[PDB]
Amino acid sequence: MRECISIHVGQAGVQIGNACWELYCLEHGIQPDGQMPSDDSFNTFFSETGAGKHVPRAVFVDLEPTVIDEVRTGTYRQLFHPEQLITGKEDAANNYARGHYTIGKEIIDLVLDRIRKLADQCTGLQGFLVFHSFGGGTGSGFTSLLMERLSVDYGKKSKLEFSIYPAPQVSTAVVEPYNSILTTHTTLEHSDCAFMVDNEAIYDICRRNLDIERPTYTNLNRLIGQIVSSITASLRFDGALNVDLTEFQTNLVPYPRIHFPLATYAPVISAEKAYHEQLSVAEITNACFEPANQMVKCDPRHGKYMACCLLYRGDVVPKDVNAAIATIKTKRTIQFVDWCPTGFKVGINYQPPTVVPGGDLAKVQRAVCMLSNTTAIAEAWARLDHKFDLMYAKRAFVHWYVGEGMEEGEFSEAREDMAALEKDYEEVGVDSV
Amino acid sequence: MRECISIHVGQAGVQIGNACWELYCLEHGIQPDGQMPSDKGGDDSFNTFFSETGAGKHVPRAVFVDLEPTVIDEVRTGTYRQLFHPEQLITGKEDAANNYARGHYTIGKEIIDLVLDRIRKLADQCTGLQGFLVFHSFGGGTGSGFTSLLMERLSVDYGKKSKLEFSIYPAPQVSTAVVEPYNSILTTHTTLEHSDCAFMVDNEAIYDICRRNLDIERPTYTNLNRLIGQIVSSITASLRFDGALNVDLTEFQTNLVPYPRIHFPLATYAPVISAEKAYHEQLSVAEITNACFEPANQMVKCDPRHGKYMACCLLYRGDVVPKDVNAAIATIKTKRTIQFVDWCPTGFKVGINYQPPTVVPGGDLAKVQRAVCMLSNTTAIAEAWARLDHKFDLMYAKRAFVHWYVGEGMEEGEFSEAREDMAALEKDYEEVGVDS
Amino acid sequence: REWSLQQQREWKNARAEQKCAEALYTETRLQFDETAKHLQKLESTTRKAVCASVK
Amino acid sequence: ELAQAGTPAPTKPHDYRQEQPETFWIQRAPQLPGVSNIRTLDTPFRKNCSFSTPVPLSLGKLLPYE
Amino acid sequence: MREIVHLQAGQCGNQIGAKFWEVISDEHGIDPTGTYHGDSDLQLERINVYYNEATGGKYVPRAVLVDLEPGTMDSVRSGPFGQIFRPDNFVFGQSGAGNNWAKGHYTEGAELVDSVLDVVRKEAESCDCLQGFQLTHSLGGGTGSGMGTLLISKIREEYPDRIMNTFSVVPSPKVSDTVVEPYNATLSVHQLVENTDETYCIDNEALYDICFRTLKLTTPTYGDLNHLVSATMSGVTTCLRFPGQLNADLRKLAVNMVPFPRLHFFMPGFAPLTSRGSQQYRALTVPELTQQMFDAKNMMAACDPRHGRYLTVAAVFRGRMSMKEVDEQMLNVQNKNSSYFVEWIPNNVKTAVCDIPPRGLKMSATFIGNSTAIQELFKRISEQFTAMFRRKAFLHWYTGEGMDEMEFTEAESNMNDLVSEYQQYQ
Amino acid sequence: MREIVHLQAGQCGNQIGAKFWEVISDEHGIDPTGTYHGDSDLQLERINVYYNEATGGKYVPRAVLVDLEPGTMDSVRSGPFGQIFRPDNFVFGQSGAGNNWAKGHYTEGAELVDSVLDVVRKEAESCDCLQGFQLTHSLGGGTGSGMGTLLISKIREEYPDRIMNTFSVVPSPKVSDTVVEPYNATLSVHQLVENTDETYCIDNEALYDICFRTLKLTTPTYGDLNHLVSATMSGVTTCLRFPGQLNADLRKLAVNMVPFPRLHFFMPGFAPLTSRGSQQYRALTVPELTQQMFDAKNMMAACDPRHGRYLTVAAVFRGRMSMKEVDEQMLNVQNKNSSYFVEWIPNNVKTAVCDIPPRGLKMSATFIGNSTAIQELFKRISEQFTAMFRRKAFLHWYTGEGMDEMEFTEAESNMNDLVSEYQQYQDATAEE
Amino acid sequence: LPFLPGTSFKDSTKTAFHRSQTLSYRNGYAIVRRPTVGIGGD
Ligand SMILES: Nc1nc2c(ncn2[C@@H]2O[C@H](COP(=O)(O)OP(=O)(O)OP(=O)(O)O)[C@@H](O)[C@H]2O)c(=O)[nH]1
Ligand SMILES: Nc1nc2c(ncn2[C@@H]2O[C@H](COP(=O)(O)OP(=O)(O)OP(=O)(O)O)[C@@H](O)[C@H]2O)c(=O)[nH]1
Ligand SMILES: Nc1nc2c(ncn2[C@@H]2O[C@H](COP(=O)(O)OP(=O)(O)O)[C@@H](O)[C@H]2O)c(=O)[nH]1
Ligand SMILES: Nc1nc2c(ncn2[C@@H]2O[C@H](COP(=O)(O)OP(=O)(O)O)[C@@H](O)[C@H]2O)c(=O)[nH]1
Ligand SMILES: [Mg+2]
Ligand SMILES: [Mg+2]
Repeated sequence: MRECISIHVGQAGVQIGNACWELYCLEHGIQPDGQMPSDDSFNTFFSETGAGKHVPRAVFVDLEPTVIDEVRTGTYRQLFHPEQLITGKEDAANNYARGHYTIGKEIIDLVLDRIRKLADQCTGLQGFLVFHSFGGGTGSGFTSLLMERLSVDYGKKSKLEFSIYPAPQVSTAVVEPYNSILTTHTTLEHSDCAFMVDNEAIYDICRRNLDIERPTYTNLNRLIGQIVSSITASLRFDGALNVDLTEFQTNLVPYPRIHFPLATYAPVISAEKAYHEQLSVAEITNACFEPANQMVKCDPRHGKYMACCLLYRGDVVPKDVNAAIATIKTKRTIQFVDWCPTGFKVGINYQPPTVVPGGDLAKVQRAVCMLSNTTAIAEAWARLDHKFDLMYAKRAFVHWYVGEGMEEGEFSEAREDMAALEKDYEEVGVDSV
Repeated sequence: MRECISIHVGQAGVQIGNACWELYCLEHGIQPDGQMPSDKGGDDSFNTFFSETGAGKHVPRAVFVDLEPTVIDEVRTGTYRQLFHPEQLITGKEDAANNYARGHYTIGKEIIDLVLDRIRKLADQCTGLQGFLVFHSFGGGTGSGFTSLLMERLSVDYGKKSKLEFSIYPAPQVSTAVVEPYNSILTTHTTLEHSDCAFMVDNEAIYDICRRNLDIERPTYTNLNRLIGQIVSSITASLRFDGALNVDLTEFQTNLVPYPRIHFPLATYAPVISAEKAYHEQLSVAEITNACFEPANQMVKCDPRHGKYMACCLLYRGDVVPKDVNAAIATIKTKRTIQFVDWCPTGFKVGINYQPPTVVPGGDLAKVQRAVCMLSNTTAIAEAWARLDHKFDLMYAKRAFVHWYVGEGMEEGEFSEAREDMAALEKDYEEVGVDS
Repeated sequence: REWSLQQQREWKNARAEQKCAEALYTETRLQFDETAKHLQKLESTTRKAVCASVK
Repeated sequence: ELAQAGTPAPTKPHDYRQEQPETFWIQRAPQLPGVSNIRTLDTPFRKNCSFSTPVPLSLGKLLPYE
Repeated sequence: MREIVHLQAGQCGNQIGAKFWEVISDEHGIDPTGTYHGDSDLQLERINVYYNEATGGKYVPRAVLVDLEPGTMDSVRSGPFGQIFRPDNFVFGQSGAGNNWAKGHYTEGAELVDSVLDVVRKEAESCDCLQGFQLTHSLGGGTGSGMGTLLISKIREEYPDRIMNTFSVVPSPKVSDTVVEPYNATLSVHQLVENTDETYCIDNEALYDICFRTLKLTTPTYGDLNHLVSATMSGVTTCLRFPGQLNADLRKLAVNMVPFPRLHFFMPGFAPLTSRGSQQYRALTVPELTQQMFDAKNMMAACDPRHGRYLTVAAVFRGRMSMKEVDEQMLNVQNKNSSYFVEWIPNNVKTAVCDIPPRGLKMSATFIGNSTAIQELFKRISEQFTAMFRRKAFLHWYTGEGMDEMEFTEAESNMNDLVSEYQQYQ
Repeated sequence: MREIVHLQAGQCGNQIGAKFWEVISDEHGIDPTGTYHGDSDLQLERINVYYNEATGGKYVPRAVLVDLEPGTMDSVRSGPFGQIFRPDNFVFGQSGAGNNWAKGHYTEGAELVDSVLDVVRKEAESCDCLQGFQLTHSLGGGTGSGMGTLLISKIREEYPDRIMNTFSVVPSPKVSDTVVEPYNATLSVHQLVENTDETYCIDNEALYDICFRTLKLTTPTYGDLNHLVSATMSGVTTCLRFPGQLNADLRKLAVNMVPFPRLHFFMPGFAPLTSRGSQQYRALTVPELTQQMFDAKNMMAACDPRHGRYLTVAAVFRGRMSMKEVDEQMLNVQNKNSSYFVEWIPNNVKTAVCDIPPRGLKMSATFIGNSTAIQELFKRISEQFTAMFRRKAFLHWYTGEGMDEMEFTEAESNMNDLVSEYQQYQDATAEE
Repeated sequence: LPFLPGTSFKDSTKTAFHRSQTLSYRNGYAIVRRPTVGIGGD
């Protein structure tokens, strides 16, 4: 009955969708042909067919055919429904105005039609999960009016938001700050919870931890898929202490303008280094608090932990969870706000994480995924504001936005809006009077 | 005992008749020779369409009327040469050639007597007549003109018999002629006063359906007429086969037509899917009943979200149960997109038939478990009529093509009178649609 | 499952037959083009021979 | 990688254009309200009007339960 | 059942007429002897349209050959297909017209209409239901333009409610194969505007253009030009003798082409014509036909449609094809080009589809276009008629045969009014 | 679904594109006859970008060859890969231009544009969703510079919202293969700056220096030079027709390299060019590709970036490789030479990765740089133009064929305005 | 070879183009003779 709808937008969204759905198929024991070789744990993600087949509850959206056609002629060509893969003809090409105004309006109708069909099939819908990237043109622009239309069409449905943030140092474009600033109204007003990750941090994690000297986007998207599976495994699988999509929003979002957590995973270690290591519950929950294992290039010792949500999988005991929390709470290194004396939410699940063939992680007995809401995000936003205002001083690249439909006042109002959003975090995290 | 007479007028009528009668013969198990191999009585389901000779042959109750021989001779030479009666294929010598005047006043009066004689013979053979089904097209000369005085004579001859009308309307943007608005205005009297229930379809919407549903990149008239035959079969299957709650012709006319001036439903069929997409979809009742309400699946180029639903008739065939029917109708009634009028609180009529639809070999559709056909009476047809009144006024502003119509026998008053009739019929729909 | 499999197998067979017919048409076209080129060459040679005889 | 099992084998012969799909109705055909006399081996859901036709205008036909 | 009687006038009518009957005798599988040698049984379904049945399975054409001198009739009879014509259908005098309209209309051609209408009345009443007539002539001569307009006004008084087609070869702007060409061309157009239902303007300059830049022929003799004309005469009536998905006869195209009775001058075209080198560089699709069909280099008349507005347009396709792709292309050309089409007629283009393509070819199309830019043809003749007439050149060859001089001023004012009917619709 | 229509202007354009079509025909597996003889199902996935379908499995290029002297047309048609082009795509005039921009633009090149725009429209509405137009020409001739700019100014008015790429062989600083080449170059650039979306400057000095010092060849004929230019031309448009992890089209490169509409002049480079002697003495790595791309020697223009500031940089990589090392190496080269980049733009470099390398090769890369070192070329051409124009050299040829004297002065004014804009954007500071 | 607008060929090595007279007048009657000979005497 409980089920989620995945919406993947852009090339990054489609690649993360591939790496997530391979993990889901292997987790529920479904062949690439779609048939189970043979219990309704698949019903959160897969839907039954009149031919005995399981079809995913996902919508892949893109403005170019080059990346969707690899899915269409790949290994999973039989699994996906042929009408769940929506493609345009010309991409937005690192432009917010192209993706929002001129090119998105031809496929917004088809995307909303397929979303309506899936939500009509949903007997009870937990929510939508949106996988997208800020830097790209489609993910920057089309996703904005996608969520804008979804907010009008659906009142109080959950809309979780897995987004790719630009890295502080490396980048794949030049107009990345322009495309990342203008989405901070959609991800502010028309989003319920928004986890942000950036690729340089995951590069550091895969280099230092998994002993891979040359990671690729597959080696990053597999970790992202592991995080999403550990989030949704409480819905999918029975456990000692279940947690729900509404539940961690309730226990982690204290104000409607503060919905930007940090997602960390542990343990991320190789098969050779897992052979000598005794991974206890304390030994896997201590690595989530370390700044070297964060998945955003930010340091939470500059900030204040506002809320925490822990999700444990496997041979895990609530006694040892409580002991590990007690050992965590006595560190002066980790600081909690005064207005939250009990800051933790705990979820416990029985089924251990599943290992993939050809992957980089090891077969483990227990694991943990942490969603921590802190005040160490204003530095990540100001480090991009330096770049955005430095670019916007000389009106560089701005005719490429003005001539395609949008006025120039949108730049100033988006900068002022997200500046007010930056300012609000300081009075949220300041000590009480 | 229950019987219907098929009257196919024009080239479009003859081709739709071919595609319909292939389906009927294959559904009832009748060979192209005309004999059933399965005689191992006890079966009466063919008596609606086939009359049985004591030699073992089954002859259809259809009349193929045409003013040219080039398409009737294809029927007389092809596979079904031995099935049809020799005298049920009425053909002329010179066609009307896109002229309402030629089809109505000069050429049609030569063969109208033969057509009425064969119609009299068929209706005398019929022991109880449900009605006539007239298959024709608005654009063409014969379908525009000969059908008008054929129905004028049929209204005089037969008083209260139902005359259902499957008409091909001109498409709003594409077309195959240029005097087509001139012919399509002048039949708005004979489809208003001398018809009991008129289903209008146009080719552009069926092209769109066969493009985005069946994945045929290059559809043809055979692919369109197969879908039209599926619609007529789903209408008549309640008469032909055993069902849980049967619906008769007079019954859904009563439950669809609220005023005598308003008898223009819209017909939709679901599911129209290909065999490659029948592998990835379950065709449940609640999902086949939502495809009928989608404006993209309509068979007229009109959007019913602009108008108000006045009545609906749904016909389910196959593995369908009343519990799922009621649950699906309850789901439909709660949407704010679909709007009903205030004076029709119970806006649905429901019929259920046991036997699932059949498939033709080499066809386009898939072998499905269940299906649904919807006849919805709404208000969003006035836009489709105004989109062609614009073209008629644009042409008639400076009297183009008028001498062709005047010289064959009418006067010039019929253009203005037919335009006034269409204007009144358009005003009536908005007067009905305005709420209280 | 069985019905959908049989239907798409028959559709595949029909498409293969159509492809074979189109291949036969293209081969006959190529043969006609070769014959036309040979005939043009022959006509040009005969014209040059006639002019040489006149001179 | 690894081995994937093929499509499941059919237990009974299947051929479209001839075979009637199962319904609740065709499983319980002699026990339903609204089903007429069953004399056709192809489908039990074809109309038999032997009883309803009047004594005049009736050919030689077999009445139900006789 | 729907018969077509062919009338051939002049030496231009006889050389085009002899090549026409060579074309459709190969479509129907008729040998030079006259019998039937074919592979399909559909070729004899509608063969009574053009041929008369004789004894022993022999088919003879329903064509009458009219000329005032047997100089060209001898060359036709000595050709390959010169044995099929009935020997009683040859009508001939013994004195030529001399490229004079007065001799061919009043003096020498007035005796010869006694014998033609005995032959026309013999062939027309032998039919079951006559569709209409057909003429092939030239407006720059003495027999085609002189007597060929005397036959039109005599068979239209006898048969008023029929279809009269003309395949008239108008004079060319720079060719000028006759010194007295505009006198015969102006006095004949004045007779065509009142007595003809459809008229197809063919120019020998445009047939030179196609054989140079499209067909790439080094030596384009008149055998190839009379093939291009005869591939259009058989494409118009191909729905009369072959089945199709959507078919249109001679009358159905005239209803949908002519909005006002004076405007019946068309411009023909044929579509799949390709050079021998570029045979392998081209793909056969319906957009390939529709692109070449509307090409301004492909018209058979020396009038450019870019200088005018398309009033009505027709296309008669041949071959098995999809009705969506036919109806999509005719919409696509109308939406982009909103300046070359009139605004008070929506959907100018009419479409017809036949099923039997010509032998050895996969698809075909014939183009008939009524355009405003045909006034270019009547305005360059009216400037040459008035140039000669004010100095009264060459009148003694015309006025000396009894013709009044006010007939010349009436032929100006009927043709100077005709170019003013066309201007107001541009 | 994104077609590129190819335009060839002049003898130089005909030679360069006649090598270019051979190179990408070998890349997509096309025989000299025209059919497909390859060993992959990936080569026909995106072949409609450059080839139109024909009958019997043939593909014909979407290119047109425009010239006024049919000798180069005969040379192209008699070549090895000359039987692939459709015979109607050769548009040849009857009288030459004779190295005269006035003859190219007004007298003889004003009658050919009717036929050329007819053929361009026939090949333009034949596409489904046309991406844009490409031109190859030289600014030192009479047909490529004289009438190619007229063709640009006509087709851009016909199709406003499309993309226009140009590969221009701008004049050499030391060769001077024509006396009036600064006249032609100035009067062509004055049109290009307004009517071109992307311009790529190609220099025979740079090509000779690369083919002598890098490849170590004794006889550098124009075949090798056209091979180098065509390798750059193929490497620019690789992500359209081959799938990759991070795609990039011509529109995206224009977006990320053109900050202002008058600044659209680029310098190109190619990466792995090594000699027969040094082929075995080198390992193929991303540092060895980035070093050779960003070496100032390997530029395909005779301008040195040590005198200027890189406004924007684009890199297109080919081959199975690691995103980590790609981003690491280009961040490192951005960080090291910190004085050769502007300060008012962060992350000056755009990166793209395509999966499929060229034939016989494992990894490769292409560099496209927008810098201020291109104003050196404009300053040199302007100083030679004003060197002749005070003494009124060669001016009767241009004046007697329909040109006023104010055309040259306004060309000088526009060129000087462009170089002053480039200078101010070089000398601009962060504080304002 | 198919019968087409461009596929026609003619014999070049023909030298006699004499036109014979099959249509003439005898007494007062227009007579038509059987063409026993072609163009040039062949
Ligand atoms: N984490 C992660 N990020 C990716 C991946 N693939 C692409 N990206 C991000 O995507 C951004 C560029 O946009 P793309 O996804 O390539 O393309 P797009 O989002 O559809 O935008 P357009 O190219 O304009 O259509 C880069 O900044 C990358 O960070 C991936 O596999 N994993
Ligand atoms: N849906 C459908 N429409 C058809 C078909 N055949 C013809 N039509 C329609 O018929 C119209 C043209 O008139 P026709 O029916 O062909 O000819 P007609 O009614 O006999 O009139 P005349 O030709 O003058 O005798 C076109 O607009 C077509 O839309 C068909 O097979 N299917
Ligand atoms: N298309 C075509 N035109 C021809 C042919 N023969 C002659 N003409 C044209 O007809 C015009 C003169 O015709 P003419 O001989 O005076 O006709 P006549 O007086 O009726 O015999 C000239 O301009 C020729 O170009 C032919 O076989 N085909
Ligand atoms: N890179 C390159 N340059 C060439 C080639 N052929 C000619 N050029 C240059 O083009 C210039 C002459 O161009 P030209 O032939 O007059 O151009 P056109 O007048 O438009 O035909 C000379 O400076 C040559 O250096 C070639 O194949 N490659
Ligand atoms: Mg994209
Ligand atoms: Mg008809």
